[PDB]
Amino acid sequence: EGKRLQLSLDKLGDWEKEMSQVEREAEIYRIKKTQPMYAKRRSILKEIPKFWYIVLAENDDFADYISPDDLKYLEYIDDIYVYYPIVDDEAGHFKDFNITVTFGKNPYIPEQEITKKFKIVIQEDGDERIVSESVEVKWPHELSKINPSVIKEKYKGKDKKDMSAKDKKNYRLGMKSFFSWFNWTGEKPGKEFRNGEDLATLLSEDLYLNALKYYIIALSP
Amino acid sequence: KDEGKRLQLSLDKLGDWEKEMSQVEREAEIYRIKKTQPMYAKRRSILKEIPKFWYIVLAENDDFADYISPDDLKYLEYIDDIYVYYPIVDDEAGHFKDFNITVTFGKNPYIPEQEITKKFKIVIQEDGDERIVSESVEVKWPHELSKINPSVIKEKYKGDMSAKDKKNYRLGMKSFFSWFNWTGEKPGKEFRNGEDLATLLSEDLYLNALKYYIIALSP
Ligand SMILES: [Cl-]
Ligand SMILES: [Cl-]
Ligand code: NA
Ligand code: NA
Ligand code: NA
Repeated sequence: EGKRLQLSLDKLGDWEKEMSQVEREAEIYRIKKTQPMYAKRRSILKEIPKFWYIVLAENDDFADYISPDDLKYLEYIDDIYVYYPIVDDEAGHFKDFNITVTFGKNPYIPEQEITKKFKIVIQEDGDERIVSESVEVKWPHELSKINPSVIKEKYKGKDKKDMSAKDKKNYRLGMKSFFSWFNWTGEKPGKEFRNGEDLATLLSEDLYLNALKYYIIALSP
Repeated sequence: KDEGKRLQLSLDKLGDWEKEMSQVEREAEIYRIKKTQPMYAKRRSILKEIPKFWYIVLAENDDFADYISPDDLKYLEYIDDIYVYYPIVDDEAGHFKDFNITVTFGKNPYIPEQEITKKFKIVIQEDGDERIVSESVEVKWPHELSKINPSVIKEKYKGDMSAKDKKNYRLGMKSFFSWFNWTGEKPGKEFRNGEDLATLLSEDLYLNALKYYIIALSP
């Protein structure tokens, strides 16, 4: 009669759950097979001088997210790498990803290696959301005047609006800088780096994957 | 020239890496297809239980109705099963993207019961690219449309058509049932955008059929 529709729908629900597990396993297999190839690519790209600076400076999508003054320091990036921790952990979300930016030896920004981790959280309304943890970054020396962290420690607990005009201008400039993106979490809206999740996806899925193409375009007529 | 030769060497390494990476991605996708096809077989067995599931999915979808003549929809009421099979699983036939679509017609007075399986293959274009082609498959048309069947009219004038027969040829080439005669190597003279309809039936409507069904049965 009509209970057959209900039984078929229950079978479909169980099938959809099993299908989700199967697709997850297949995607994790692909990530595990593809991560070592990108490790090899990282090793090769470290040979090419100023590769990532050229890729980033040519890109307009990237230039929207950063201030023009920041670009000068991005010249001293030796490596951008994306690692999917599902290869090792195999216990969380398979789309979680970590972006590592390494700055080499230069007089303008101290040499360092910054690894920022991003996780996927399912919002109550169905969709996927990117969140992150703040990672400490050694800012360029010339930009220490606009570091929001220094100004925020100077105005500890004092009113959000009772800052000096100079300090407010520098705080806004520093929140517009690329280097405050490392303090982006996604759970303090209006108070963090603007559109941090979009920049994360840009660095992990378009520039990183197609970096060779953007480089070749940047060195062609 | 200190860095020119090393840049060229790095680019050669990157090219070798790109070739190996393409091979790896092909292997991973073949694994995904092999692991996912049996699940879609189980889903086909379950969906054959649900009455007029595919009619609801096809009729509610606006993307699908654009590719066909509206009158064809009347007959799509009597579709009980649509299936997609990727032959890379068993034989490594050709390109791993080859796929076969099977449409089954249930019990109805208007079009004879049948099962039509149309096979699509991928051809590597001379400039590196891929192209979709297929082989013509004979189909038992609904009775009412035999007057406009392009094969019937083409055989009548096997020698410049009459106005009625030319108009019916135009009407039938726009019909859904001439899509089974699509090959992809006769441009301007075949069914329009057959590859797009094939991809829509194989990768959007078929994969997400449950979602479109529930949407079709909601306010
Ligand atoms: Cl990936
Ligand atoms: Cl990925
Ligand atoms: Na139409
Ligand atoms: Na899907
Ligand atoms: Na509706």
